[PDB]
Amino acid sequence: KMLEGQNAHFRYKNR
Amino acid sequence: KMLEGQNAHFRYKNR
Amino acid sequence: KMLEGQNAHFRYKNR
Amino acid sequence: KMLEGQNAHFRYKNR
Amino acid sequence: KMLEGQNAHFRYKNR
Amino acid sequence: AKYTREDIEKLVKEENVKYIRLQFTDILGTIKNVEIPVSQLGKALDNKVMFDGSSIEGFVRIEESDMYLYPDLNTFVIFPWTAEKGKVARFICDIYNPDGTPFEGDPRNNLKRILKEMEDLGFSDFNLGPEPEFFLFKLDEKGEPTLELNDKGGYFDLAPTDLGENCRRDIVLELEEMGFEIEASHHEVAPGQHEIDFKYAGAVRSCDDIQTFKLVVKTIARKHGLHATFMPKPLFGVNGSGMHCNLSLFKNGVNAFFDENADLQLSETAKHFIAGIVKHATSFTAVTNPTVNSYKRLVPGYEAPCYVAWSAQNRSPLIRIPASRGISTRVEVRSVDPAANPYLALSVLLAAGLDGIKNKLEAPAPIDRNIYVMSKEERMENGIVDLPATLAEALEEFKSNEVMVKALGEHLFEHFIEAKEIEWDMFRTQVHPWEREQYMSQY
Amino acid sequence: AKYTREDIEKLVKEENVKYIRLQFTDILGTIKNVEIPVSQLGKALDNKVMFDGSSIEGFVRIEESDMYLYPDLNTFVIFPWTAEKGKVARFICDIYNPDGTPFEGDPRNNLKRILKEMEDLGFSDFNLGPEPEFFLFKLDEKGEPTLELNDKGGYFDLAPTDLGENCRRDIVLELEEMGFEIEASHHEVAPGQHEIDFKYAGAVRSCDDIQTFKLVVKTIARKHGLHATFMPKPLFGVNGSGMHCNLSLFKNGVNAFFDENADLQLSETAKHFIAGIVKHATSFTAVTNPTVNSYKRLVPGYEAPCYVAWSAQNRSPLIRIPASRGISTRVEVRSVDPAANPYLALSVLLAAGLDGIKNKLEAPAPIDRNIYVMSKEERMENGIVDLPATLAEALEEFKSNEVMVKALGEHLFEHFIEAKEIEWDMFRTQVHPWEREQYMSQY
Amino acid sequence: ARKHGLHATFMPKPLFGVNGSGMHCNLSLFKNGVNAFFDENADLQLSETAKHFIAGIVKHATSFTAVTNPTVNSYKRLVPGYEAPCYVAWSAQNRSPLIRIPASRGISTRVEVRSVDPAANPYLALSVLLAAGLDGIKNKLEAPAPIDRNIYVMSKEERMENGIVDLPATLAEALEEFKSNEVMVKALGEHLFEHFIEAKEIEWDMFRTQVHPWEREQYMSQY
Ligand SMILES: [Mg+2]
Ligand SMILES: [Mg+2]
Ligand SMILES: [Mg+2]
Ligand SMILES: [Mg+2]
Ligand SMILES: [Mg+2]
Ligand SMILES: [Mg+2]
Ligand SMILES: [Mg+2]
Ligand SMILES: [Mg+2]
Repeated sequence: KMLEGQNAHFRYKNR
Repeated sequence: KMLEGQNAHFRYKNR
Repeated sequence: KMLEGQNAHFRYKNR
Repeated sequence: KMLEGQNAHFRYKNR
Repeated sequence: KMLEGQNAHFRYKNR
Repeated sequence: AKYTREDIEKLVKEENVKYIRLQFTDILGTIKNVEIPVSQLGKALDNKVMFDGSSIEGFVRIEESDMYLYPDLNTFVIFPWTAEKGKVARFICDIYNPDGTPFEGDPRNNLKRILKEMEDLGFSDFNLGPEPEFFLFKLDEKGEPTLELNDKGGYFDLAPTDLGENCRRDIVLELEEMGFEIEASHHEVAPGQHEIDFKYAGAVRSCDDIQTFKLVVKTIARKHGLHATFMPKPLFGVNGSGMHCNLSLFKNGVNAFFDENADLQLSETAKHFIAGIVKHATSFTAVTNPTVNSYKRLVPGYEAPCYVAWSAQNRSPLIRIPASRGISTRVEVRSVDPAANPYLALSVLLAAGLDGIKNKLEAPAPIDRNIYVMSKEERMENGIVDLPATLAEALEEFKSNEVMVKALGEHLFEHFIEAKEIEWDMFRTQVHPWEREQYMSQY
Repeated sequence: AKYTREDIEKLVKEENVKYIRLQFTDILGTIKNVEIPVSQLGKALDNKVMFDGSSIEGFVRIEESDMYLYPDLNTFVIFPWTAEKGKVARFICDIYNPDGTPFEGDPRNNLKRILKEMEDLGFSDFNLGPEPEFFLFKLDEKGEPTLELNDKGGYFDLAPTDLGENCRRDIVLELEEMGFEIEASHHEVAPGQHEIDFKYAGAVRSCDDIQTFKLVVKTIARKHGLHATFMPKPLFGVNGSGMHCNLSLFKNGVNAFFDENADLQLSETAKHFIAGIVKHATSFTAVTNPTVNSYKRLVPGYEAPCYVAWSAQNRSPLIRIPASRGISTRVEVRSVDPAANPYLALSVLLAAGLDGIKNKLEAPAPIDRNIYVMSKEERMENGIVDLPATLAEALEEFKSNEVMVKALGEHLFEHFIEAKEIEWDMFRTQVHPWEREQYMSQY
Repeated sequence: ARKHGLHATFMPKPLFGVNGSGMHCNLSLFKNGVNAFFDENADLQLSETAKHFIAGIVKHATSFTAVTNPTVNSYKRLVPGYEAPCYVAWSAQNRSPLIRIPASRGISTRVEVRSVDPAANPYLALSVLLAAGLDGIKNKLEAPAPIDRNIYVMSKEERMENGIVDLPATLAEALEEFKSNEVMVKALGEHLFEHFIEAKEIEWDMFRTQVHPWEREQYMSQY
């Protein structure tokens, strides 16, 4: 889930 | 791992 | 002169 | 050169 | 491969 | 065999054939042909027609090199969609150097040349049962592939009777009219993914099938307005097209990996065969997953294998043993995608198979436990190495494993690395939109 | 120093400042700020404004953590284009752990600690006179960045420059009204390209400008209808933006690299230096050439280096010894691209230099013929190791060497590989438009 | 072609960047039902009639190019590396030799001249080949060193060190290399000739004076 948040984190830096 | 492709495996199954 | 005929003869062949 | 050979080859099987 | 920089340099100088 | 000189020739005239294609398959794994008029059929059968057989080297051909064209009579088939004034047939062909000696570097001939070795080892038939998958996209007024999938189905759906499978059938119903024995069809995990599986047959009789397949699929899809595509992972986010390969060594009409009173009824032949496979799995990757996109399939989460392990009830294993045994007892290599030269695959796949049975290599502990739940460090604490992550990682592992090299040939080897160092060579000097959206506002 | 407390304070009252922005720099480099009002200038100077600090670990912030902001009084500056309802100032800041101690991790204070190490070795300074290159693209009605260059000029061009010069002057005649000492500006190789170069400076003092620059360039370019971008290689086939880093070590107020009656007027001080920068050029590239696109720049051709070696006359050298000497004697590291964190670059660069000077490594044979005529074999023959081919191989080697990891330091190192393998897997799991145009109709 | 709404043009290099069309010629001589180029006991199974004929084409090759490749466009197909045979040399192999000796023997034994293109005049073209193909059979000419290594990877200057001279570069570079060769002249017809030499120069002098937009992308703006 950090992995979802991190995942989440990752959708607005890699875009 | 599997939770991202399954996470995808599911996204289209549920749209 | 033929030069203007040739010339006119050429403008076809070359277009 | 062959490279332009293989070049003019590799702009057709790579497009 | 100054030829590619020149290839870099010349594709421009010329298009 | 199946057909004779006489059979072929009377068939053509009783059925009215007016045009003959002489089919072979290039290294990159594209199906090529050189076309002749029914008139020339004979000089064709006399194995006399010639050509520039550097058409095989693909796009790393460098020297018009003459080559003959020996058709295999039994690979004969007329095409139905035609008949428009002359039905048009086709044969497959063994390429032969200028001197009656097979062309060493012909994809096809290589499989037969790999097949010889097996006989000397004793197995009578090496069989393959393909499960090849595909997307049908939609075309436009112009007639151009688009990104519009065909359907909005998923695993095994009953796609209403007009748009989803109305194409799936049309294909399946036609291949029978061409002499294929389709075991069946369904749908696949993704929106627009399909699959039709066919019976098994000798490596060479099945690669043919494969080639043929891809073709017909593609010619009946346009007939319906869509674009067929067997490309590995066309759409990001969505599952890919794999082309699993079920193998099974034989010994004078009997299945080899079968052992009734044994560990999972698995002979010490298959325990060794699975071993050769498990061994060169990372080396033979560049050939079974041969292009720059085959590797945006090999990522975890889509069912496709990413690790080197063998079980029979598992996540995403690089190997799979279909439960049923008997003559059916068969290994299932699931990392093979439909955009790899079927021919070279059987080869490197039937090759690592023979490297084990021979040196008598030893099967490892079948993975049933949690392979996905660990890291590449913790799994590194086991015999579970990763499958490459790019074509380049995959080419390195290939030039190193000696037995792999010897499976293609000094020739089919060289040009292959060649055409592939270039394919990789261009996809990485390029600049893809992706790179530009990140780094244009940020950097 | 330069500005004093009562000094700032009078500049604000007289200049009428209504908004102070506390700049620091993140790990990926991004110059972020924390904006406060002139009303709070006091608690800002007192080094007492706290803030969630993991804003530095970038898109790999795990935990919110309170940190302080110790503003350098000299990095002070007011903004002119924001000159209306109270101009709007900005400082640059030393992030510090909560207790009192500097933040181990702060990109910046990491150069100061790789700088302490310098003194402990005897040197007095360090100097960086960077030449940073940049494309200027046009925006649209909407205001979006397009792919239309601002001009069509070329190397040092004139009349064509005017459309991008009309800006290149605007950019360059504002930085003067900002305190800069810009050596000079010309126009770069491909269209739309441009480059301004400023006066050398001490490591921190300079990178401070690096940041600033990248920002005033974009501020002024947008205020013209175009979008300044610093992508290493934004357009394919066209030349990439670079950002050469001319270095030079001092030791007691005097150029340590200078030596009159010496082979190339070079000291046995600059040799061990060149020697070190040749001894981690492949293991500090992850840092210097840190993004995925920075490796579409390093393709042989467009003047970009591709192989490790040095000279004072060469096509694309990894090192480059400017000819001018004396207090100008310098080593030019040309691989560094403007998509590299100023701060962390100077770190691996002054650390790979000071591991030579100490260990006394001995520099190699400077080149003159061609490192482009001998393949990857005839090159990996004489200490000519090609720079990495992808961010990923670029990381592979970065981890592989101790001297570097100690150069950032556990926390910085770890979050970086961490922040960077992520960047890689996306781009690696992604399917691009190219991969598609290729395989859709071939497969 | 039209019938199916398309256009078909045998033009040498219609599109740049793209391969041109090469109308290759396979040549073989007989003397009484039996292929003369052929020879049981011999190297490359090649009769002397052949090496003799070969040296022929290899000599005059540079010359009859004005007649085997007569268009202004034809010189833009023969650029390096598109398989176009840019150099005068014979082989049974190589990137793109001017003469390719197939592998079939028996009666197919033959000489392929790939210089020739679809926008040639079949008949004239042909009389000039049979032409240099015979100067050689008659004056017993000495064939040269077949192409091994490969000459593409060489300067125009190390090649020049072998009997290797390039092909004409322009339709103008040709014509003159045609006029100065006594055997194409007498080869064609002193009439077919005055009207060919001429018919083309005029062609050339019409290409030569126009102002091709190319120059404009190039000069209109910069200068
Ligand atoms: Mg070759
Ligand atoms: Mg299936
Ligand atoms: Mg399967
Ligand atoms: Mg410079
Ligand atoms: Mg410069
Ligand atoms: Mg030919
Ligand atoms: Mg005689
Ligand atoms: Mg004369």
